[PDB]
Amino acid sequence: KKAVINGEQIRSISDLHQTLKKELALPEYYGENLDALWDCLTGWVEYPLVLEWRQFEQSKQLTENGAESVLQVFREAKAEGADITIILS
Amino acid sequence: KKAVINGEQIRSISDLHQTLKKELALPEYYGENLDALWDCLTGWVEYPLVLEWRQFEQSKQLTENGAESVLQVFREAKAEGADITIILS
Repeated sequence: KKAVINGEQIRSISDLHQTLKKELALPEYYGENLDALWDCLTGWVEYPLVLEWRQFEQSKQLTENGAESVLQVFREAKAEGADITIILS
Repeated sequence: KKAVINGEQIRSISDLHQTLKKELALPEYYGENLDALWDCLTGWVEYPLVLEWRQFEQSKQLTENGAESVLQVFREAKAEGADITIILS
């Protein structure tokens, strides 16, 4: 239901997926890829879901800007329909 | 401090600026343009500011996708430094 990401520790784009896997309790085989996140967003994850991304800045820069694609996947699920709330603190 | 935009009514990109003007209590001469928003974000508006954008979907589509540039201005102010919180509900 509630997920929390602190760009403080996401030193890498793999850090990002390792965190989402636990936070969103994705499946054990989570392939750590936008494709696997989408599918997970479209079938495994249980909504409502409110995601708080603390300090999106760091997590953005310390990842070659690879955090913005992940966020867009979330922003896309919401679009298609998923009940997601995203707090960019 | 707290601003609320409901893409439910932002039928146009001018609706967007008419709303920001009131919600953020921008100046009477607010020119309704990204340039005037930026400046307003960089001197007039008082922080902390928590901006809630309900149903960003509609407000995105029913505006030729012109809502994304506005949001990026806010995402930029935050970047440069502004104390802004963005809830995309």
